[PDB]
Amino acid sequence: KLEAILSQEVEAEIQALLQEAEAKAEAVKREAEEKAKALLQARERALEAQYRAALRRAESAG
Amino acid sequence: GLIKSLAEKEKQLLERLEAAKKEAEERVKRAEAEAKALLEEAEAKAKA
Repeated sequence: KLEAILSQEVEAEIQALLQEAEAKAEAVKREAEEKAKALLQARERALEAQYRAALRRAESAG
Repeated sequence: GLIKSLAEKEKQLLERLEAAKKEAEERVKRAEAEAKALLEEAEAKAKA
């Protein structure tokens, strides 16, 4: 019938839009994990540096 | 065939769109907030 056409113009948009917004809610969240990981990768190198420098200084000093 | 078929069907097609737009924004919303709170845990942890 004619009401069955109407349910199909909607039922198409409301999956196109909600599939799109579940891949932005994916995407932001993927970059959020890859940032936190990298802000701790730079933190890891820094600490190392400070320890290699530190020990050399105490060897020279002594 | 009455006009009531398409009339009272149209005013449901509009509700189906509205929930679509809602729960699109209310989903991305969650992710943006969750991205902030995650990177706060990454600062809180990192300085300590």
